[PDB]
Amino acid sequence: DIVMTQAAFSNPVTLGTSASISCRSTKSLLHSNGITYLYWYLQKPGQSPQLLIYQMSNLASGVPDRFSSSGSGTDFTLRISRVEAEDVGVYYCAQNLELPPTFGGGTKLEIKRADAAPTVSIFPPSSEQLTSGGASVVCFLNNFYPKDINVKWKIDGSERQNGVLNSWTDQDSKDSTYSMSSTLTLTKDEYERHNSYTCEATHKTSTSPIVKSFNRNEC
Amino acid sequence: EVKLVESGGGLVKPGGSLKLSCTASGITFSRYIMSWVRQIPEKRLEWVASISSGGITYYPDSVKGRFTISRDNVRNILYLQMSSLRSEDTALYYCARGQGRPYWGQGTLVTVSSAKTTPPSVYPLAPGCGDTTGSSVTLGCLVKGYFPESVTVTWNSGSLSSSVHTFPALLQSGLYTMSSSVTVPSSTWPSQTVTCSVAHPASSTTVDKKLEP
Repeated sequence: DIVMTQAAFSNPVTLGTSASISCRSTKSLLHSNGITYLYWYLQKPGQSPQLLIYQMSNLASGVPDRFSSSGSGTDFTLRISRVEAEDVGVYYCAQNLELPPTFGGGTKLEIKRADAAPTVSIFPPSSEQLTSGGASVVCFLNNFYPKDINVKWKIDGSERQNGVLNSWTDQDSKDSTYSMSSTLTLTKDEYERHNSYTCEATHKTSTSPIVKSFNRNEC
Repeated sequence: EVKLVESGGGLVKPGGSLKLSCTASGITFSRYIMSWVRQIPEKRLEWVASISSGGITYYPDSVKGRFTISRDNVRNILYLQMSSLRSEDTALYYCARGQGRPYWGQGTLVTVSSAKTTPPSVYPLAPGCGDTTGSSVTLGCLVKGYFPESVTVTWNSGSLSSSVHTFPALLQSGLYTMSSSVTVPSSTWPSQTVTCSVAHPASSTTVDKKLEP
């Protein structure tokens, strides 16, 4: 088989500038008919894989010509001029010179942008959930940059680690920020023993954590 | 129009069989080398099978002797007969016309499991009671305790797309939980309503939740 190798990440680029993604084969992809059977596709966050370029030089339908591919021998580069926020995702090279086809490991395109503090929102358990005897307290830490962030939960001013589960998004296709959800799940009975539930976010944009709380007995 | 459409995916016990099928608008399978490929999380796409226009079949070692690729030239249907299924065969399966301008479908999920499908419970996420502040308000829906992936959450029938975050699901004790958030102007929420609609195709359920109600 032909092994197709790419780096998992490129260096982060600023909006409007050019990006490169490199791909290596073990073997030439140039056939005796003069055509190089290299193709590139993209998988964007939460979408299905999209063909970009095939036979080295042919753009797929819908693909803008700021995407180009060049190379020779074992070495190819996908160039994306004037990078846009929506370009973020994982770019794959592949070959269809031979059977079987073989695929690269993908390179994630990362965008560099201005720091942004998280927007923090906390939500009590729904009446519906409580009726079933569960109680999930949810916190969103939304649209922040850079990607590094810490979340802590406190119940009556005392840190809580048990029952907390966190999920993080990939880089946003619209504004190049990151978000996270943190959910504290308890039984209805545990929930109803405390009143203050607190989500606190610590991010480089401030020395002080952003704190949101609600009080179960306030209203 | 030109598209490939896979079907047949679902839950199947280890050791079982399952036949996938692929149909098309505008691609005549008999004319091309046709293939099946599969995608597992964070693993690279994996070729599964090919059949040439002349009917020569090809398989990698991972599936050879268990999977068989075949084609109905009259009805224009491509098949993958999966047999002796294994936990590691769990993946999104795509049919593909791999030569020329490559095409593939949307995919069909095959989950090799002893488990049964479980629909989600869907809970609204709205601010707690108290004084208001801010020109924007963030709302959500918690989609809890379902199996297998995936779910889709749609806000006011797609009318709020730009402002939405979809949080990747987490797996705990055999069940997934995910959430979705939307941010909207405070001038018009709660005065006007917002609804999340959650589809979980595996269990054939769609549930709508209104966010003040």
